[PDB]
Amino acid sequence: PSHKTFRIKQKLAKAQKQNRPIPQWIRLRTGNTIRYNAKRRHWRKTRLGL
Amino acid sequence: TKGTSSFGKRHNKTHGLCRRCGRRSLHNQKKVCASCGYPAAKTRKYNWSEKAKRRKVTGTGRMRYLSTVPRRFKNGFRTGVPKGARG
Amino acid sequence: NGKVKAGQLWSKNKEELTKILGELKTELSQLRIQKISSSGAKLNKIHDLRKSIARVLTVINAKQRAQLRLFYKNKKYLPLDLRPKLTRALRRRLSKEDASRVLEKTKKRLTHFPQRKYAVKA
Amino acid sequence: KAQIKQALKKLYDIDTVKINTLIRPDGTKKAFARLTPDVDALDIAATKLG
RNA sequence: AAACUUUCAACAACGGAUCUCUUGGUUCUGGCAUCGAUGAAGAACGCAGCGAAAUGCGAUAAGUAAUGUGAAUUGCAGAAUUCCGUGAAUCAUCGAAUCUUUGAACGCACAUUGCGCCCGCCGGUAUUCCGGCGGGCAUGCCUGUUCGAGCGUCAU
RNA sequence: GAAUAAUUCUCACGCCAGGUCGUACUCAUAACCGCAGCAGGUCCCCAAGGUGAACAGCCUCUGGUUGAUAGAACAAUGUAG
RNA sequence: GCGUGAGCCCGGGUCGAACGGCCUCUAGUGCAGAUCUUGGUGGUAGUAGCAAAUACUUCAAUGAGAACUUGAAGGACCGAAGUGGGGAAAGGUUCCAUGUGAACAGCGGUUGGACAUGGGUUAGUCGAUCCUAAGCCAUAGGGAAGUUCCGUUUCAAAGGGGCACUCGUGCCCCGUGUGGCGAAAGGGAAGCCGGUUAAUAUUCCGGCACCUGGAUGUGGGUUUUGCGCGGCAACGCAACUGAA
RNA sequence: AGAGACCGAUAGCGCACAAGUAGAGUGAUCGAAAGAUGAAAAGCACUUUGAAAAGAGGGUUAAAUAGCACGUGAAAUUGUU
RNA sequence: GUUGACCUCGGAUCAGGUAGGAGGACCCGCUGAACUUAAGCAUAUCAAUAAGCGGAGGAAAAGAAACCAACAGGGAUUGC
Ligand SMILES: [K+]
Ligand SMILES: [K+]
Ligand SMILES: [K+]
Ligand SMILES: [K+]
Ligand SMILES: [K+]
Ligand SMILES: [K+]
Ligand SMILES: [K+]
Ligand SMILES: [K+]
Ligand SMILES: [K+]
Ligand SMILES: [K+]
Ligand SMILES: [K+]
Ligand SMILES: [K+]
Ligand SMILES: [K+]
Ligand SMILES: [K+]
Ligand SMILES: [K+]
Ligand SMILES: [K+]
Ligand SMILES: [K+]
Ligand SMILES: [K+]
Ligand SMILES: [K+]
Ligand SMILES: [K+]
Ligand SMILES: [K+]
Ligand SMILES: [K+]
Ligand SMILES: [K+]
Ligand SMILES: [K+]
Ligand SMILES: [K+]
Ligand SMILES: [K+]
Ligand SMILES: [K+]
Ligand SMILES: [K+]
Ligand SMILES: [K+]
Ligand SMILES: [K+]
Ligand SMILES: [K+]
Ligand SMILES: [K+]
Ligand SMILES: [Mg+2]
Ligand SMILES: [Mg+2]
Ligand SMILES: [Mg+2]
Ligand SMILES: [Mg+2]
Ligand SMILES: [Mg+2]
Ligand SMILES: [Mg+2]
Ligand SMILES: [Mg+2]
Ligand SMILES: [Mg+2]
Ligand SMILES: [Mg+2]
Ligand SMILES: [Mg+2]
Ligand SMILES: [Mg+2]
Ligand SMILES: [Mg+2]
Ligand SMILES: [Mg+2]
Ligand SMILES: [Mg+2]
Ligand SMILES: [Mg+2]
Ligand SMILES: [Mg+2]
Ligand SMILES: [Mg+2]
Ligand SMILES: [Mg+2]
Ligand SMILES: [Mg+2]
Ligand SMILES: [Mg+2]
Ligand SMILES: [Mg+2]
Ligand SMILES: [Mg+2]
Ligand SMILES: [Mg+2]
Ligand SMILES: [Mg+2]
Ligand SMILES: [Mg+2]
Ligand SMILES: [Mg+2]
Ligand SMILES: [Mg+2]
Ligand SMILES: [Mg+2]
Ligand SMILES: [Mg+2]
Ligand SMILES: [Mg+2]
Ligand SMILES: [Mg+2]
Ligand SMILES: [Mg+2]
Ligand SMILES: [Mg+2]
Ligand SMILES: [Mg+2]
Ligand SMILES: [Mg+2]
Ligand SMILES: [Mg+2]
Ligand SMILES: [Mg+2]
Ligand SMILES: [Mg+2]
Ligand SMILES: [Mg+2]
Ligand SMILES: [Mg+2]
Ligand SMILES: [Mg+2]
Ligand SMILES: [Mg+2]
Ligand SMILES: [Mg+2]
Ligand SMILES: [Mg+2]
Ligand SMILES: [Mg+2]
Ligand SMILES: [Mg+2]
Ligand SMILES: [Mg+2]
Ligand SMILES: [Mg+2]
Ligand SMILES: [Mg+2]
Ligand SMILES: [Mg+2]
Ligand SMILES: [Mg+2]
Ligand SMILES: [Mg+2]
Ligand SMILES: [Mg+2]
Ligand SMILES: [Mg+2]
Ligand SMILES: [Mg+2]
Ligand SMILES: [Mg+2]
Ligand SMILES: [Mg+2]
Ligand SMILES: [Mg+2]
Ligand SMILES: [Mg+2]
Ligand SMILES: [Zn+2]
Repeated sequence: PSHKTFRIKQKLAKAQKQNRPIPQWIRLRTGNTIRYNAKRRHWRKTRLGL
Repeated sequence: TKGTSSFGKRHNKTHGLCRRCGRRSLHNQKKVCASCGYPAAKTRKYNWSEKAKRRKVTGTGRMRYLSTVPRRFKNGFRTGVPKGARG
Repeated sequence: NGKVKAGQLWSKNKEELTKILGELKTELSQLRIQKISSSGAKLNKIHDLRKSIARVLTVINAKQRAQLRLFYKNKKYLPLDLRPKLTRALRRRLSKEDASRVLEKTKKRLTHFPQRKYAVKA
Repeated sequence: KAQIKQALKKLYDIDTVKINTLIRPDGTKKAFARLTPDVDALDIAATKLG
């Protein structure tokens, strides 16, 4: 809702800054094993608990 | 009409975010956390669940202060600076 | 430049350190302000500037505490942050003077009958 | 807002008539500062700033 | 006679068995005794030249000082030292510091970034109003100090 | 509290200031809950013309849709009329 | 090829780092079944089906490709207890622009609430913040081995107001009573019109107002015997002392 | 800190990996799957067909019967001959 | 009458201190089951155990006889 408290507002900001893919240069380092982002979230798939 | 029809009326919250442990377990009307027992002085813990004890025991966090005690013990809790250092 | 070295900082009083801190601060802000709309060799200057600020703050702080410890020498009560920090349990222990006291009666016995050095022949 | 007004005066030596603020969806704060009418904002943005 | 169904082989598919490997577990033996109101264990939010996580750190924020070593870091880039002396490095060691909001959590509260009081400095005509900055104000109990209450009670 | 000035005159005009947090968008035959883009469920405000007793049914204006896999044929047995 | 048999040995192909015979020792040591456990795969089978909510047609453009993309022109439905215009709970970027291979939209797709890169939420007047309700919890006290249970004004020595300060220190009055949380629909100080953006507006721009708190000077009013006049009256007038 | 007549990725701790993680539940709590290119990326320059994904040539390597759907590559089940 | 003691009970953001929480494998106490066995079942057993509550340390606890014995007498506590 438009009515929000500051604590909930702070949480929503962090949840969308953690929702971007990995940069390209990470995949070219020596001894790398990360392929994609395994913690991607979508508003239509998984519900975050507040 | 129990079931699909009745599930549509769920738009309230029994629990909110606890100020001490961070889980969504604070009861809104009782004002008591169902996980850590806030606002009691002690933390909720029972011996009939070993899984629950290990999820929050010492060492599962940052150890901001306690992780530097072994090094200070080994050198004898000394104070000062090494000999003719500058400063 | 924008890269100060701790070697020369130790031989100055507080007036120089404060004004050096001010000059370093204004320069860092300006480079941040004009950081946008361009990019180049000034990118690493900001890193040198904020590390230089940390060095000056460290030297100012250390010179202050040394003076305070000299002031409270030969005083009964010191501020809490200048008291030694060993451990809560180690701070409650009986002092060596008190833990090694004995009664008058037990002292007179040790004067005249202590443990001796002896041997037994075969 | 009282702190924003004093900082701009101290830093760049500018004067304002009013200030509005908001908090962005990413968690950062943005401020609108209106100058006194006898000073040109376009001139200040070139001499100071960039 | 073809097509269709069925059986075997070669090659090609589907699937991940088998063989070899292992910076991981499991069990035994030996050494040591060190959390916290000087704010712990745990939680939240931030910090990189280019980062989402993991690891590290706290507005001095992918770290500062000090000591040792002696030439790197590296996916890209730039730059620094290049061992003179003023010294590379996500190096080793670690005795000096910084350490946001919380939490036994302590001005009163908190489903609020809510509302107060005391002391000082600086501005606005100001002891009283407004703004900025610094330092403070929980409970139980002990020893001492000082101000008191009671025909409980002594002397004059 | 006055006899030359006094007036704590609720009259007119004039000077200064008003901090902190929310504010986008949906509110449902696709943005909520039912494992889902499910014929189910979920609290309110505004309310045109005609017929007519009328917020009944039926037709129209402002505003809004033309979205629900399609093409061809017309046997049995069905569901609906 | 050997062995009654469980099995053993050799040839051909593939492949890339370790392995066997004999005598003793040792064991988590031999599978077709347990509606057995985990994983993988068939026939059925290109089968059942993809049929509520009245409905689409022509030309042009884009594009490798158009029934479900855009323009214009026809034909229709919702029919103000709407398929319209705004909100509360709940969600959390789904909002706007530019672009796009796969996957998703149970047919297609150049389109998208999907995918990538950027942008967007402006208040002394709208809310919260203030008050109390049903209720919840501190303090005095009493239980309970204890985690804790009761108790809310009680069998309590429970407060607040003024004046100078040489300068805080010092004086003087009153006293029956003495905490907090709890409503975005209850109570409550104050803002309207016009314009503006791709996306905000009673918040931005222009004009015209209002409320609270704090300092304060002019004009006017009252008083020469001290704190205003008028009306029978209901009452009127710009003011027109007032502590416990 | 040192070891073993222990286990060798369906075994050994639930976890050899960004594991008490992702995910489920109002909540107390429940809780996985997932290791191996090559000595060295030398991770395929150029030409040609295609709207593109890609194919055919041509290259690297001891080996592409090692091409990131990557050591070896069994059975169920499937295609061609 | 004045003034000065004593006793008991209070105030203060008076000077200086101290406790709470975490951990709990091992240690010192309190409180306290049933499944099960008895081929049924109530005393019994499981067990002076699991779960619940309070308090410590590198160890804790115990400890220098109101003890054992019946001997020609031993001689604080703990463990095999
Ligand atoms: K194996
Ligand atoms: K972190
Ligand atoms: K309040
Ligand atoms: K708005
Ligand atoms: K709106
Ligand atoms: K709503
Ligand atoms: K009508
Ligand atoms: K009608
Ligand atoms: K028919
Ligand atoms: K028919
Ligand atoms: K062979
Ligand atoms: K088909
Ligand atoms: K239909
Ligand atoms: K319709
Ligand atoms: K306001
Ligand atoms: K104003
Ligand atoms: K608020
Ligand atoms: K307020
Ligand atoms: K009440
Ligand atoms: K009690
Ligand atoms: K209200
Ligand atoms: K805007
Ligand atoms: K006058
Ligand atoms: K008058
Ligand atoms: K497992
Ligand atoms: K959950
Ligand atoms: K070879
Ligand atoms: K080849
Ligand atoms: K191979
Ligand atoms: K006293
Ligand atoms: K153990
Ligand atoms: K227990
Ligand atoms: Mg309820
Ligand atoms: Mg010095
Ligand atoms: Mg605001
Ligand atoms: Mg802390
Ligand atoms: Mg800070
Ligand atoms: Mg302060
Ligand atoms: Mg105290
Ligand atoms: Mg809108
Ligand atoms: Mg609606
Ligand atoms: Mg629906
Ligand atoms: Mg849903
Ligand atoms: Mg009529
Ligand atoms: Mg059809
Ligand atoms: Mg019929
Ligand atoms: Mg090999
Ligand atoms: Mg077996
Ligand atoms: Mg089998
Ligand atoms: Mg059998
Ligand atoms: Mg069919
Ligand atoms: Mg359908
Ligand atoms: Mg059907
Ligand atoms: Mg259509
Ligand atoms: Mg109709
Ligand atoms: Mg109609
Ligand atoms: Mg859109
Ligand atoms: Mg588009
Ligand atoms: Mg489809
Ligand atoms: Mg398609
Ligand atoms: Mg498409
Ligand atoms: Mg998206
Ligand atoms: Mg209002
Ligand atoms: Mg209570
Ligand atoms: Mg009590
Ligand atoms: Mg309230
Ligand atoms: Mg109201
Ligand atoms: Mg005023
Ligand atoms: Mg009166
Ligand atoms: Mg081992
Ligand atoms: Mg596996
Ligand atoms: Mg495993
Ligand atoms: Mg493999
Ligand atoms: Mg090729
Ligand atoms: Mg080979
Ligand atoms: Mg495969
Ligand atoms: Mg292979
Ligand atoms: Mg086969
Ligand atoms: Mg004190
Ligand atoms: Mg404790
Ligand atoms: Mg049993
Ligand atoms: Mg029995
Ligand atoms: Mg039996
Ligand atoms: Mg029985
Ligand atoms: Mg127990
Ligand atoms: Mg200890
Ligand atoms: Mg010992
Ligand atoms: Mg002892
Ligand atoms: Mg004795
Ligand atoms: Mg004897
Ligand atoms: Mg003995
Ligand atoms: Zn909690």
